[PDB]
Amino acid sequence: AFAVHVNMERCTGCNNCVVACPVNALELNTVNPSSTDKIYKVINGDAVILDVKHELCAGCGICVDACPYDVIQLSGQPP
Amino acid sequence: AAKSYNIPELDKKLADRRYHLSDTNPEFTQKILKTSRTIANMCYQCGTCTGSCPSAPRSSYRIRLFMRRCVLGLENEALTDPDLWLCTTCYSCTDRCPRDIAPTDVIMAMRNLAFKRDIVPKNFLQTVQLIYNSGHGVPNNDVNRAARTKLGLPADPPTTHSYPEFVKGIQKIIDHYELKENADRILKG
Amino acid sequence: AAKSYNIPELDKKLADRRYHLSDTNPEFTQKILKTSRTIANMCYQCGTCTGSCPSAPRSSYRIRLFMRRCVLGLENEALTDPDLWLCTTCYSCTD
Amino acid sequence: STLFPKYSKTTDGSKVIMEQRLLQQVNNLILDNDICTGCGICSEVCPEEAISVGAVGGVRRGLVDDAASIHVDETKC
Amino acid sequence: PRIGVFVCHCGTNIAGSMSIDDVVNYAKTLPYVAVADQYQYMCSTPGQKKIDDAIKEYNLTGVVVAACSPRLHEPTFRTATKEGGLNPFRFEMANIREQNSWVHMHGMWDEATQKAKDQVRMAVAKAAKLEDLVPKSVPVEKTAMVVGGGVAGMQAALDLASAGIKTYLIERTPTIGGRMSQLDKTFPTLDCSQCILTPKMVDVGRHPNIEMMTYTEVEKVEGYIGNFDVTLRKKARGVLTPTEATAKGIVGGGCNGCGDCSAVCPVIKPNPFEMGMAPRKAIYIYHAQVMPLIYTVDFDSCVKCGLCVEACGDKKAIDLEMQDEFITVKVGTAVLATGYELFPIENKREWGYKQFDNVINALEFERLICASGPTGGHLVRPSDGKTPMKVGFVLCAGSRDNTGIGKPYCSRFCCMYSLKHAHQIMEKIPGAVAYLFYMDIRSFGKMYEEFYYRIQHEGAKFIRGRVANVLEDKETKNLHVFTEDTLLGRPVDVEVDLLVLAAAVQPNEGANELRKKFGVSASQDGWMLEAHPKLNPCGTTTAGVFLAGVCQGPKDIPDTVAQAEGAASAASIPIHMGEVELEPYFAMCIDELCAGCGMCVNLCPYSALSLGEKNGRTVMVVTEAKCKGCGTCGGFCPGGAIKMQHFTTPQIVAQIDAFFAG
Amino acid sequence: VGTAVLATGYELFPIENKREWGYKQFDNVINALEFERLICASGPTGGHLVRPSDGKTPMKVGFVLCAGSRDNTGIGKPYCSRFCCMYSLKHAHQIMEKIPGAVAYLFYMDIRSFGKMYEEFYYRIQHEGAKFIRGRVANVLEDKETKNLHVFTEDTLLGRPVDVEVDLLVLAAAVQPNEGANELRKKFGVSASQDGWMLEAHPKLNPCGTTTAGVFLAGVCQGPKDIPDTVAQAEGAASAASIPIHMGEVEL
Amino acid sequence: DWKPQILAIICNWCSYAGADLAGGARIQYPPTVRAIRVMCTGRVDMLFILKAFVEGADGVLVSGCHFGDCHYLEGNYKAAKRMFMIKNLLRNIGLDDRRFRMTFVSASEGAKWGMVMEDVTNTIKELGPSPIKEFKK
Amino acid sequence: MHEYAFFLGCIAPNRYPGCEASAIKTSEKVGIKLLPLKGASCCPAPGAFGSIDLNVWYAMAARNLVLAEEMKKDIALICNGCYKSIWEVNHILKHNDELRDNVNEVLAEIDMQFKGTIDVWHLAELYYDDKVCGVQKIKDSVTTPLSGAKVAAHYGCHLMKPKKERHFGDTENPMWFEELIGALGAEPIQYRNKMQCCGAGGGVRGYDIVHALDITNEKLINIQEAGADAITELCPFCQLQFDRGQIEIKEKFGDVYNIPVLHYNELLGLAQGMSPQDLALDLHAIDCTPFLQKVL
Ligand SMILES: Cc1cc2nc3c(=O)[nH]c(=O)nc-3n(C[C@H](O)[C@H](O)[C@H](O)COP(=O)(O)OP(=O)(O)OC[C@H]3O[C@@H](n4cnc5c(N)ncnc54)[C@H](O)[C@@H]3O)c2cc1C
Ligand code: SF4
Ligand code: SF4
Ligand code: SF4
Ligand code: SF4
Ligand code: SF4
Ligand code: SF4
Ligand code: SF4
Ligand code: SF4
Ligand code: SF4
Ligand code: SF4
Ligand code: SF4
Ligand code: SF4
Ligand code: SF4
Ligand code: SF4
Ligand code: FES
Repeated sequence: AFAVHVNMERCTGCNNCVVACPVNALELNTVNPSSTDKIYKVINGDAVILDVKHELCAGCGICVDACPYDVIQLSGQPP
Repeated sequence: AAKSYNIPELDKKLADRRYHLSDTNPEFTQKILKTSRTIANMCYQCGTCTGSCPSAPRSSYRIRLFMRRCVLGLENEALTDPDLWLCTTCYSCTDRCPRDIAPTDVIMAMRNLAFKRDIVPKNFLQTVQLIYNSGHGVPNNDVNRAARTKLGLPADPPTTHSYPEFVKGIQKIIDHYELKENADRILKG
Repeated sequence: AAKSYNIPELDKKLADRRYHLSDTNPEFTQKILKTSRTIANMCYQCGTCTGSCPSAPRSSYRIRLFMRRCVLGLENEALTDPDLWLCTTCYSCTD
Repeated sequence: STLFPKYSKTTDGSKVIMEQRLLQQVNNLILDNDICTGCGICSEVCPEEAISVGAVGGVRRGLVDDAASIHVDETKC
Repeated sequence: PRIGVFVCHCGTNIAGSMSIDDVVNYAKTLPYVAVADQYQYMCSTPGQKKIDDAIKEYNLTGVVVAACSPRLHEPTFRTATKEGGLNPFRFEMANIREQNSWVHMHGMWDEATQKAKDQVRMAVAKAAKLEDLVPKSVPVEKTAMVVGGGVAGMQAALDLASAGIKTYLIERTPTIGGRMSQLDKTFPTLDCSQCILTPKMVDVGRHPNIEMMTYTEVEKVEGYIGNFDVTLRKKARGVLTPTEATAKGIVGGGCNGCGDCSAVCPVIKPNPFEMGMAPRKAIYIYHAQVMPLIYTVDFDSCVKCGLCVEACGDKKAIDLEMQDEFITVKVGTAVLATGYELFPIENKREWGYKQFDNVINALEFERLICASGPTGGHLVRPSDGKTPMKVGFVLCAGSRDNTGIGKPYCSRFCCMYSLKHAHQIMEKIPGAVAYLFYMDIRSFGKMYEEFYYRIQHEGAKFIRGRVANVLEDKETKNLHVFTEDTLLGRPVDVEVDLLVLAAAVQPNEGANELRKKFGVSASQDGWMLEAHPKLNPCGTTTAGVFLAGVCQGPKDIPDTVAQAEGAASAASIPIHMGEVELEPYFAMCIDELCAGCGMCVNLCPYSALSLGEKNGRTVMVVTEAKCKGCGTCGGFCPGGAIKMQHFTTPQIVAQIDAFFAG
Repeated sequence: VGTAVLATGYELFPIENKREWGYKQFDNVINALEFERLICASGPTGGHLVRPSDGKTPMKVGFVLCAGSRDNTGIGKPYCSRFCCMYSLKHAHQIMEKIPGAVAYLFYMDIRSFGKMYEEFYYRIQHEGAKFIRGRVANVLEDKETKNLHVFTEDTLLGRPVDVEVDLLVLAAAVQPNEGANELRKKFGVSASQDGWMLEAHPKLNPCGTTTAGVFLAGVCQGPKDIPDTVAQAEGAASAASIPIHMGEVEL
Repeated sequence: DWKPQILAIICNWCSYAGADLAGGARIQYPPTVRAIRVMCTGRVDMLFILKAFVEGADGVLVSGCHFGDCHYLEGNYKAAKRMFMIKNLLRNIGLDDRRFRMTFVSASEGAKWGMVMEDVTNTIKELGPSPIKEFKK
Repeated sequence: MHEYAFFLGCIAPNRYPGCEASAIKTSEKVGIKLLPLKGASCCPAPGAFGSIDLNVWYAMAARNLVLAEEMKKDIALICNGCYKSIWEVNHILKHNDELRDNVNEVLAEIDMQFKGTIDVWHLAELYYDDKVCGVQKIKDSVTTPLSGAKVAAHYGCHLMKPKKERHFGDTENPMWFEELIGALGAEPIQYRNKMQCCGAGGGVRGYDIVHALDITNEKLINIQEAGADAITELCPFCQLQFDRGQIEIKEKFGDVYNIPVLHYNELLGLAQGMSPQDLALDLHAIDCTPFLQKVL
């Protein structure tokens, strides 16, 4: 239930934070999908986090490790 | 202090140091209260203002003493004091006064009364002249125009340096209060 | 008052006006008490002495200020004051 | 108020040091963040319900800096 | 009806604003008025004699006195009306002084006379419709409650018990004693505080007439002067006294205060008695001189490890599953003695209280200097544990302050306790110097000025200047105190090893909740309010509740004890009599006008109204003891089925009609 | 009788001994109880404060606080009389509200407004415009013709000597045990304090009872106090005197 | 020929105390208001106000304790609701609703009581004679 | 992109133009748009002009405010003294009716009225606010770390004091400006009496230069003792004092510090990659070259 922050100023729209998030990958890539909500979607060229109320993230670091030009900061402390 | 001798050095040496009730100017106090917009008559001389002043450790300036003079109505003691212009208006005294007084606002009102009685340092009058002429206390010069050009900015800022029609309005504002007509007169001497 | 500049007029103008605990001379206070044979450390600065002095209304002489300097040990402030010799010893303050 | 129950939580390098000052008596719950594994057998067991579990995957992978695997409310401990 | 109108001059206070002769002639020509007459001082014995003679001669039904305020002289003239063969409540005043003369003195005389005629007419109209009331007498339960176990609470409890009244002593904390138990020595005599108080703590603990209930709160209070149904919360102490253990069946006993439990407890927490400077286990006593030596368990911090019960062994005093028990107690009177706490001085950022290590406040200094405190009585610097040699005392810290952060009042004892602390440091650390940054030394009490003289003689430095700000030296942790020596006339920078703030005091935590439970109001200052600020500093406006101690305003231990005994005497007055008379202003339901709608029932704050069965019809029932005479219900009821006894609708409407009569 | 309560009160210290303030020798120097009678509406005047010398209304009034108090010279009292700062504030307010345009000068040395609402009273008096000069009065001279009083002291905060000429000078004199109080307390067996007031059993925890059993103290006779503190002490003494009467037994 | 007839109904515990304090402090104000003195303002029935206005009160004032400072814990909330409703009734019967107001005066506000007196007198003088006195006929 | 009228007083455009240039560039890089103010003048400088005449102080500050009122925009500032004048006159004339009236009948001679419809912000205040660009956004925009530099902050006096008249919180030991310097990557250091006046306020800079320089020298001594490599500031007055006054101290006294003085906007430009030539660091009395060697 952590909080992710995306630096819009250096986001290129690469979409490798959307493809690599394992909560996004739940809908289409799971047998009998449990939850179909998504943290990121690239609207107007930058990654927007729809997870406003910080309910779905799990601090995995797959998205921080994925962005090619580090731009996603993961906060492990309560918002 | 026996009486007036009319020998100026002896009058200076034996000036009566003793406060009389003839020395109080309640009109001066009321003018200070009105202009400063502060409750200055409520000072109880705790010394916090002087203890916080940055001008006090290096001069004879005592803001608490000025507050006492305001309370007692000591006009011609407060106004003629050359340590009326050593306040930097840092507002530490106002920040810390336990009575919610603004001693620096009292200082500002005193400075206005001193100007109206023609005691004022010359830098103030020179700044008045500069603002009258160009609307700017620190005006532009050729070297700064060249520096701005080399930067890429226009050679003059978007101010009244580049829009000289507002200077006339500034001049009318100053002339309404007669600030220029007093500053030039005082400078002439 | 930032520090010593060694330019005598500027040192005079920006002399540190702020009392420090390094300024107190308890030896000076004890010598004063012994020589004067009086309880000078017990002053509570009521101002009666200055209010009675005949030298105060015509000079900068303040006997209460001298008492305060004695209490705080301000040697080189009390001794070098030229208004140390304006006391007529009229004893009104003591009275 | 009163000051001397000084509750502090300092991240000295890789050790998160949680402390309770007194005049002469201290109390140091020290977590070595290089050995924690993100299990919650410290949060399930806490009698006083202070230890909570944080970004286990990120911290255990090195992608998180401003947190440890676990957060201890040293005012409740 | 036959009414007499007696107009006082108040010794020219009224005759110098209106025409008393004209008012009197108008009263004579008024309807229902049998006699109208005047006198210089109607509150004096010839004035009462005049009233009584007029009553006897003219067979007066009622009396109207055109004089000062009812709030000043209802009892006088009601007693004068009684003595004379009337009911006390056939009397009505017309305030023509404090609301006519003193407000219409200047340049307006016939206008004040017309106002006086109008007021006299309205008073006569009401009095022609007043009728007989008899005050209600209610029994008084022969117990008393004292909330607060400080010196003021203990003194009040001992006083009541030795007068013979059974007393409850409620204390929220596990021990009695209060702040004086935390004090190390006492001004102006330098006695040890615990040594002088322990005798009285033992008396309280042993007195058969005192029910000492420590670690207990007051959940709710309902009732009145007669019976207060007070519900108490017995917080889960976790440990059984010997009496309770024997009751529960453990013959071997309960808690004997051996200390094995706290010797084995592994939890360590700050001690609130030592202002947090010292550790204490989860099972603990504040100090070794606590009166009930019973070793509370702190359930917010206990981990239920069970080592304490094994240590206690066969005594079996520890019950880790204990819960908050509730008890309801009926009492006749109540004494409030909640004390005080130190104002939060970390809000004044210029004195770095929480941010600099070596800045403390005066109760922490008192614990540090006490020989039973966290140190061995040795004052040491919190930053490094070294002995200070220069100590500063910031007097007025947060007091006489109109900026909205501090308190605008003087805390009364902070000048005296700062003198005590300066003496203590100068005598305990050889060669240490005390600096007091002061702004009006206030040594007003008995021997206080002599104490001040003695402290100056021992050599404390008194600098008359309120501290401006405090800076901490980065390395030595020394504190640079900046102010002006106002008498010397120069700024100063005194570098001290330890800075002590003489912080202001404020009402204790939860005191406002408790005084709202009991119905007491607050002062401008925020302390509990007294009935009359001059002549009744103990009683409150709500009957049967009395104030004692710092809860009514800051005071020294002598003044606190005098106030506590005064409150005990006032609380004993109605208990010894056993009767008390209530004011007959109650609501009375007229049943054959009540329709039983039940809508008035929720308009009573005191729950005096209810729906009941009378003659088959459901009508409203007034508990005349619970009614207070406000009149809300009777001003509501659309059918006029509620009658207010001395302020009935016919009476008030007669007053209105008389005002508009011309 | 079973118990006794002593409540003998106080009188004003004889301030004519302090010759520098010409109490008996200058007409327009009075003390605070004479001022209170002059300002009362039931007093010798119609409540109008007038100058004793000629019956004219004063326009400047001085209040000498600490008159004979906190004084270690052997003439005055070495203690504070507790209420003289407060009653001087009251009198300054009364003159400033009763005579329009009159100014009150208080020559003070530690304003002591310690009780409930006292500091607020002090604030209100300063707001209404009393002048507070921090200096103990040195001496008083009488003008030979106008009978006005020249008050000489130093304004310690201003740092200069002053000469304030007032129409009326009021001395806030110290209080002392009433006349005959020592005789009565010797009849009852009560001792005296260092200050000269009646002594209590324990100065902290028993300010009402005395060492001789069955005798209790109430009021200013045990030490100066305001009417609130006096009443609290009186009820405390009544409670202590009732303790043995209600029991009916007492153990020797 | 015309003098305003203003009637006040002041509670005993704060408004009567405040008026008494103003008198004691010698605060002058015009002699136009006459008071009734009930225990609480909760006692004030609507029919009292309406009876005053129909007898011909040019103005009516009801003065009580501040919210949270009623002697009887909550009796002035009831009065406040009643007077809000009275303001609405007078507006809808076409009488000028500023002939009526309810002020909250504490026991220590003698100055505020004087100011209330002055302002009520001024407002009623501006408004003029009440219309009921001629509408009756 | 929030839009503000950019007041731009006297010293930044006419002595330190790099300050205003970096202000515009860096504010645009973060989500802020700084629009020129049309014919603005000297905010009647609070010391040197308020000491003379408060009424003309009010009138000129109100004229400056009504320019942006006609523009229908919120003022943004980069000077603590200009903040004092503009913001405080705005606040006073939003609440004092007789002063509104007086200023309005003075301004009616130039066909111009004050109604009090806009708000005044300091640029650092905007950079700190979270609705507008926050500390995190500043960290995001930073592209050159500026690491390994000790930087001392001077808050000034007219931004934060008196706290009974402002809304920035504690004046005894604020840390907000230290967070903005920490965002850039430079470590902010703490020095003795960090909240001391620089000495240039109130016209003292002109009236008694030695007195003002002694007040400044106390600060410079403390800062050198701490070990600063530059002094950030949010005021062109304070920058002028700390910059010229180092030279005047070197000549009137014998003290040498050579501590560069930079506006926070200049440091923000350096962090975001602007060039020293584009910042006109050659226009400062004190050479910035050692600091540039450290942070570049
Ligand atoms: C640092 C310091 C030094 C002092 N030194 C001296 C000195 O030398 N000499 C001197 O004479 N005076 C001194 N005083 C003043 C002195 O402490 C007080 O006069 C005195 O303690 C007043 O006692 P009290 O019983 O009224 O209040 P307290 O002692 O505070 O007692 C109140 C008690 O009621 C309890 N309580 C509070 N609320 C509730 C509740 N809702 N329910 C139940 N119980 C409750 C509290 O726990 C406490 O036990 C000093 C004060 C301070 C702060
Ligand atoms: S941390 Fe994991 S779960 Fe959270 S947003 Fe990134 S990839 Fe998704
Ligand atoms: S992976 Fe990084 S750059 Fe790509 S969209 Fe996500 S945040 Fe932007
Ligand atoms: S701080 Fe305020 S109260 Fe104290 S001396 Fe200065 S102005 Fe007077
Ligand atoms: S505002 Fe003036 S008087 Fe006040 S502290 Fe600053 S320099 Fe001193
Ligand atoms: S020496 Fe002077 S100031 Fe000190 S107590 Fe004596 S008379 Fe007062
Ligand atoms: S002896 Fe006389 S002259 Fe000397 S200080 Fe005393 S009063 Fe003044
Ligand atoms: S999470 Fe807790 S239990 Fe698990 S390894 Fe870390 S400290 Fe131990
Ligand atoms: S009854 Fe009232 S008005 Fe009459 S004399 Fe007594 S106090 Fe005065
Ligand atoms: S071990 Fe038992 S008996 Fe002993 S102190 Fe603890 S609880 Fe009391
Ligand atoms: S149960 Fe354990 S933690 Fe609780 S008091 Fe006993 S030993 Fe201490
Ligand atoms: S008692 Fe003394 S220290 Fe305390 S608030 Fe009053 S004057 Fe200040
Ligand atoms: S008294 Fe009135 S309100 Fe109450 S129940 Fe009867 S009819 Fe209803
Ligand atoms: S008057 Fe009515 S509402 Fe008020 S207390 Fe009595 S019964 Fe209850
Ligand atoms: S109460 Fe005031 S006037 Fe009286 S002796 Fe004490 S300090 Fe002096
Ligand atoms: S007591 Fe006055 S409104 Fe209720």
